[PDB]
This record gives sequence, structure tokens and C-alpha cells, in this order.
Amino acid sequence: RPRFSFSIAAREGKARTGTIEMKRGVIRTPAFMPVGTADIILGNTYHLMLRPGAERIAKLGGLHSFMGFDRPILTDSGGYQVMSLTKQSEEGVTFKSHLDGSRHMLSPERSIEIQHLLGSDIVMAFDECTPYPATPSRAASSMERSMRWAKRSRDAFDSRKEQAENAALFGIQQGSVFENLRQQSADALAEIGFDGYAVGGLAVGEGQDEMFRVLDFSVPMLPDDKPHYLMGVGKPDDIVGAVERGIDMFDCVLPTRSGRNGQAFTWDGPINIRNARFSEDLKPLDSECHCAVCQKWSRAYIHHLIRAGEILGAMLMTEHNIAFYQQLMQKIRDSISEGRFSQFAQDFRARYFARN
Amino acid sequence: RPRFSFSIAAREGKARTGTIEMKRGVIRTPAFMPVGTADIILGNTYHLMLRPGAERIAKLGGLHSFMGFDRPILTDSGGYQVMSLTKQSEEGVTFKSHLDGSRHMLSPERSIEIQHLLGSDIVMAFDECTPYPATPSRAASSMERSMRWAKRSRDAFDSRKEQAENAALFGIQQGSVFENLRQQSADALAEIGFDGYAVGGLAVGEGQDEMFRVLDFSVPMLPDDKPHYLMGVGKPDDIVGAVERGIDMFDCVLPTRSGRNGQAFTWDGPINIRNARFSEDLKPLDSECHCAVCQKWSRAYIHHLIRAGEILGAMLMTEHNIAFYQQLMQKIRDSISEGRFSQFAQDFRARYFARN
Ligand SMILES: [Zn+2]
Ligand SMILES: [Zn+2]
Repeated sequence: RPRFSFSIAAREGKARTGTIEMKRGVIRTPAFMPVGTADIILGNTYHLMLRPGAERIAKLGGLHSFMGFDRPILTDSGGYQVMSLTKQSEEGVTFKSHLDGSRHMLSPERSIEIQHLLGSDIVMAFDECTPYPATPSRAASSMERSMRWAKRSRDAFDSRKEQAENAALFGIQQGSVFENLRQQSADALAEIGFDGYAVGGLAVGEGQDEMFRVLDFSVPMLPDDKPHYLMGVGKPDDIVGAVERGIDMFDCVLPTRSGRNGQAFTWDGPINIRNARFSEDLKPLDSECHCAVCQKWSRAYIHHLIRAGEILGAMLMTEHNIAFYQQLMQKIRDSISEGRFSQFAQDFRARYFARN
Repeated sequence: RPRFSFSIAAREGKARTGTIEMKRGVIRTPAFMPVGTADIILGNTYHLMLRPGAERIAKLGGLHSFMGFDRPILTDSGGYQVMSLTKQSEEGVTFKSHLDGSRHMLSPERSIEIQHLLGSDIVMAFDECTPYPATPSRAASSMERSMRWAKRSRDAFDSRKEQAENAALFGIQQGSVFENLRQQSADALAEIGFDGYAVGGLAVGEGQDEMFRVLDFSVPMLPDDKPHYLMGVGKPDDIVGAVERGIDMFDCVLPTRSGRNGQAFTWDGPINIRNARFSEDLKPLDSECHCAVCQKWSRAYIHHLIRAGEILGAMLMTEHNIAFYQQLMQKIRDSISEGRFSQFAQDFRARYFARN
């Protein structure tokens, strides 16, 4: 396989389905990328750089060897969690680790180097997720700095032969909700040139209507012939609507967070398995799901395990939720390939929101 | 298969290896019976009678259907946890549920009925685990009541046709550490007649030397041609020494409790995987273990998952610990069958206690 090749096999409206070929494997798109701890998984750079540390991961053979996963891994830049969990400047961000108090600076160059030490296959440029709401001035300042940082990320990646020859680099569009800034950002990223283009800054609490409005004008600004990655999104209906707007790749903490907090995704909407109404429900979590949990165990038993505090319960919920997300993406890909995605999206929403 | 048939295939000293045939499957002995949530697993009667309730489990089809496990299940009587988590009399014990305050009485008859509603294959007579230390008078009074309760358990079990024809009933020897009381208890149980005989009252903090001393005289008092079940034991070295003393069956919370609290069992003794010394250790949890965890993942990665608070870490530790216990029992059975158990026990202790 090549280092990176994205091919579009079929289209319906703005939706696309296809493949990304990389040395470590093929990624079917639209793709959902689950947390590593699927054709591709996510590594959490901020977490890994603090425990066990990027140099230690490299000493242990890189992330693929460390976690026993030989297919592609996408790493984020580390910048978002630095703020979530500090001193900012044009150079980067400095911060102290709550784990041991140690000092750490993160810059475009250092982020790319950390991602190199981790050995990931898709590397994210280092940028800022602009807070929401943002004024036009602040959104512009933030986006302009992120574009300067995108060039620095590009140059740092290109300087590391093993990385340049074997990994791929994605740039991130910013600009908050402002069409002109989104356009300026897309133009700057395309001038630098990246293997793929993320839509950043939209997992920030703005609500689905606003997210979709921004996607309506933002995704067409990106190069059509490269993958489009919507970072941090989202619920099943977010994903369907984003695919309708041209997105090819997704990641979100929801399936795992929900799986640890008693929420299971189903074709009839999410359910709170701890609720008493499930104590005698012999149906599987979802009566169409093909996952191993739904082949074997009932809602009543999973309800019991979670209520009893048994770790097995959260594991089964999480396995189901991840598998559900992958089945959603499979149904999306098949429906686009078959020219019936518009009907699928309508049928999906009618059932998911009915909550039957 | 018959309702119950225990056959001894080979012996070495006091140790035996063989099989219990039951309708739902064959149990290879010596056997370790893990918690259900292996040829046979344990159901926790006290927990199940409070959530979801024995009648509810029966409505859902019994425990086998409820938890998706079609091989034999052994249930305890429920009495021990009633005390652990009240008013005692010759009739039984009354107690209030912390879960919802509800009132509950547990007697030999009610315990057998609950175990019937759960649908277990091996039913334990209802008795008291005498506290330790106990004076001779108190140990005798407790044991005498338990023997009266053993007869009531026998009669209640025999009254339920489905249970009498399809399940098995074990009686429990008590008597604390006193040889004469252990003998009286064995005599009373044999006069009533049971399918198997447990040694009760020895998972009570007395220490291994004392436990082994009591087993030395207690196990020979039980019928030789029936299984001998040491309740609540134990660590790997406890198990080996108990097999050397004629025990055929074991259960213990240790593999699961340790698995949730960072302790992994290995042929070189237990390890505390959270310790910093494992942060770069690329070896599996145990370098001979055949379990799926040890085939795939390193100590360093499991250490990382647990330190990160990822549920996956405790799941992997627990899978390994259970599998280790089953590999221990397999090695015990093979060595007895091959006439080299004495050598195995010596080699096991030398390595396990070396802690290399
Ligand atoms: Zn499922
Ligand atoms: Zn193992």
C-alpha cells in the first residue's frame, strides 16, 4: 500500500464513500474512529505525553507495539487537553502536569515530534480549538495563529524522514461560526497542502442546528479530493447529518463515556439501562444489533450487572456501543454506495427520534 | 448424563482427580469454581435474593437463562452474607435489606426454595459459618444447630420434585478447629446423606498452618467416595495444600477481587501491576500463561490502563487471574493423574514463594 491514497468510490449529494489506503491498512469511509483503549483508532496525545511519556512509548516500540494494535492510529495534537486539563504565546503553550507537577511546553514542533515518537499514522497539526461563543476579532486572531501553526506543523513533519515517508498529516480549519474566516482558513490550509482536512472548532456546545449551518458552507471550502474529518462529533444523528454535508471521518468520546455511565445506543434512540423498566426486559440491548453482547445477553442481565457494580456490565455496554457505531458507519457506507443514503437518513431519523 | 455421579480416576496420597457428571455437564476435579459474573460457576444467593429477587429470576427463566450460562451452577445458601451484610433463632434468620429496607427471613426451607427458583445444579444446605475463634461450647452449639438445619435442608430439597431429580445437595461440616466436633458433624451429615460434603468454617482468618492442621483430621472423616468442597479457599498455595489433603472443589473471591485491585497471579507469586517497576516491562503478566491476555499484551500496557483508570485494565487482569486459576487446577489434575503431584506441589511452592 501507498503512504496515503484517498479514493471516492460513490457519491450521493454531498455524501461520499470510499477508502483511505495507508501502509498499515485500508480505512473505509465514512469512518468512525474509536478511542484505542474499527479500521483506525485514536491515540490520546495529551494523556500519553504525561503517562508514560512519549519517549517511554518510543522506548517500548511505539504505540502500535505498546497497545498491540497493528492497523492505523490517528493521534491528536495534544493541545486541546492541555487547555481542558498554562501560558499561551506565539511559540506554543507551557503547562504544569497535575500528575507530578513537571513542566511541559507544547508547540507545533514539539507536538509533531511527540506524535512521531508515538508512531501514529495520521498526525494532526497543532492548533487551538477556538472557544464558543467567540467574537469575530477573537475568532480571527485564533484562526490566524492556528494557520501560522499549521505551516510550522507541516515543516516539522516534513523534516522527519520516517514520518514524512510513512505517516500522513491533516490540517485543521478554524474560524468559529464565521463564513469569511472559515474560507480564509480553508485557503491557507490548501496553500500549505495537507493529506486531509479537519473541520475544527465545532464540538463546542453550539447545538446541532448551528453546527449543521456552519458545515453547510464550510465543508465545500475544503479540497473535494481529500478526506474531511469532523473532530469530536458526535451522536448518531450528528454523524448522519454531517455525512450528508460531506464529512468522511469522525471521533467522539460518547460510545465509551455512555458505556461507562449506563447509556446504550440503539436504532430506536439511546436507553438508560439502569432504569427499572429494564429489570425484566429479555430483549437484547438492540434487537437488530449483530454485536456479541446482543447475540448472548439480555437488557435484564446487563441492567443487573451495572446495578450490582460489576465491571462486566460496563464492558458489555461499551462493546455494544462501539459495535453499534461501527454498524451505523457500515449502513451509511452501504447506503451511499447503493444510492439510497437520502432514504436511509430519513428512515434513520424517524426511528431514532421516535424512541420506540 | 445422570443427575449426579462422582468418579475418582486417579489418586496420589490423599489427593484425588476425577469427574462429577451432572445433567448440564461434566466437572473435572479438583475444580475451581469462579464467580459467575470453568466447568461450573458460583451464583451468589444472598445478592440475587435482594436484586433482582429469586422470584424475578425464576420469571426470567432461571439463573442459567438469565446469565447466558448453560453448564452447572453452584449456589450458596445465602446465610453467610446475611450476617456479613438481624435476628437469629432455631427457625432461621430475619434481616432487613439495606437496598430498600424490605424484610426477609431465611431458613433452611426458604434457602432451598430460593436456590430452587434460581435453578442451580448444586445446592448448599443452609448453615452458620461459626466465627473464629470460638470456644468449644459455642462451636458445639453452632455445629449442632447447623446439623439440625442440614436435616431440614435435606427434607426441603427432597420435597421439590424438579430439584430432587435434577440437582444435587451438599452438606457442610462445621465444628471450628475441634477434632471431636468435626467428627460429630461428619457423622451427622453422613447419617442424613448428601451428594457431596463441604468443609465449612475454615475461611475465617485462622492462617494456613491452622487450616491445614484442621484439614489433616477433618477431610478423612467425610465419605471418601463423595466430593469434598473447601468453601472460600483460597490463594494458589492454599489450594495446592488442600488438594494434598483430599479436597476436590474450591471457590474464592480472590481472582476477581485481586483483578479489580491491581494484583495478578503468576507462577512466581502475585504481582502488584500498578507498581512503577512494571511501567516498561514488556513481558506478559506471566511468561507461561496461555490466556488471551498474556498472548497479546504486556505488563507495561496493563499497568498503563489501570493507572489511567481504564475499565479495560481491570477486565484484562481479571481474565488473566481466572485463567491462571484454571491452569493451576489443570496442572493439579494432570499431575495427580500422572502420579507426579507430590513433585508438582514441591516445585510449585519453591517457585511461587521465591517471588522471582
Ligand atoms: Zn449490540
Ligand atoms: Zn495470562
